[PDB]
Amino acid sequence: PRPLRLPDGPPCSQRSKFLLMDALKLSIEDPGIPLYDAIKCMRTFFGWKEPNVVKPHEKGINPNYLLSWKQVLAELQDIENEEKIPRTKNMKKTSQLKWALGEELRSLASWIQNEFNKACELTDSSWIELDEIGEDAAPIEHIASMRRNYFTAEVSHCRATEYIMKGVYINTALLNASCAAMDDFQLIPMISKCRTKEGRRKTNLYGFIIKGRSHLRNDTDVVNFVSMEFSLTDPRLEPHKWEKYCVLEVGDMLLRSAIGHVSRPMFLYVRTNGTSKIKMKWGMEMRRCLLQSLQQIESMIEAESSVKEKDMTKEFFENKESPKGVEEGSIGKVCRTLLAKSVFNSLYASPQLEGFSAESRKLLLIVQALRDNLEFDLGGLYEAIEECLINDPWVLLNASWFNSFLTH
Ligand SMILES: OCc1cccc(Cl)c1Cl
Repeated sequence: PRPLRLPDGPPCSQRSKFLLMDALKLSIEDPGIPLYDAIKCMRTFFGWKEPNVVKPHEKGINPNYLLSWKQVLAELQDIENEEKIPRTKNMKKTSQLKWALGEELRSLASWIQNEFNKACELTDSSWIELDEIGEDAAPIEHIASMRRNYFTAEVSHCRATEYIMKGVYINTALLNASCAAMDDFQLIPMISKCRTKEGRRKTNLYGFIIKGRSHLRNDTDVVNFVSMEFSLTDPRLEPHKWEKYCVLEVGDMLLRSAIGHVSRPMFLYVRTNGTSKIKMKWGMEMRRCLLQSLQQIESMIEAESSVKEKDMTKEFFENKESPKGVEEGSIGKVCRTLLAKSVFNSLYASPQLEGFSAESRKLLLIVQALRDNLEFDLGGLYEAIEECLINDPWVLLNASWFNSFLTH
């Protein structure tokens, strides 16, 4: 039993629907209309400057990406002058937008492991309410509630939880617009809401998307969109990550940092993309990632409870023939690690991931049984696994992880 052969080639590139570790938020402290919130977030920033391309899209029409962003600013400037901010803004159907809206092996790069690491971290803000998890009709039993409270306290601030609510919000807004403005190039703010450690509600703007025409007769029909996302990441440090994007420099931002106050350039990551009804419906269900990882944690708690003939919830979560430690260093880190895996499975869903998960599972049980009991042939299963290792960053990372497991 050898390691999986990972593919040779240029490094894999980002393919998520929105930025993850590289996102940047413009934020207001709240006292519910997306466009109004977006404009108020825009107003908090004074470092805008004339935009230019700093990392061109190698296959796209870069002037059109630039034109599209300048059109967003100009049309928000229009809204500023009208007396009442409208509920929604439909973009002029300009040549640049008509183009942008449509009217090979890759090797493992280090950035996806870094994304996963960032997804497991805690943030300074809470992204869910105390009763966010579950959809029970009846009141829950005392133990079930205890497990939920413990788990929630461990993941409410997790970056992966921000990715969930960000994903829920933008898929809801796009699925709604695809239906409520079928023929419009509607401008759609990318928003999230969170609560600071001190209890203050804040509203965040990540950027914008503009949807194309969306006559979605069935679940697989595709609506195209153009995404425009703030970032402080200079794309020239890892240009292979940004193969699908045109990247603009659009401002300069004053920051507090470990070296004192600094001025940093602000970037806008622009790409054309698409999604479908069925993917948007799954996007709206990403809170189930919280439920799934809770259930893995509970699994787990039961195993310990069955052996000790006593419920082990408190002992498990408070870390009080029994386990002497936690490999990740804390129970919190186990919860956030399981959540991040579930969230990345959703952010990077693919058929290659489905086959890899099902096929690598069979090889794992086989290798375990062999390791356990030693001091019909595997070639067919290895080809089944390795046929999924093409170019997808998340699948390749999981293959790399799988190979460490084979080694030890
Ligand atoms: O307030 C939104 C907006 C529209 C047009 C130009 C600029 Cl610089 C801004 Cl902040």
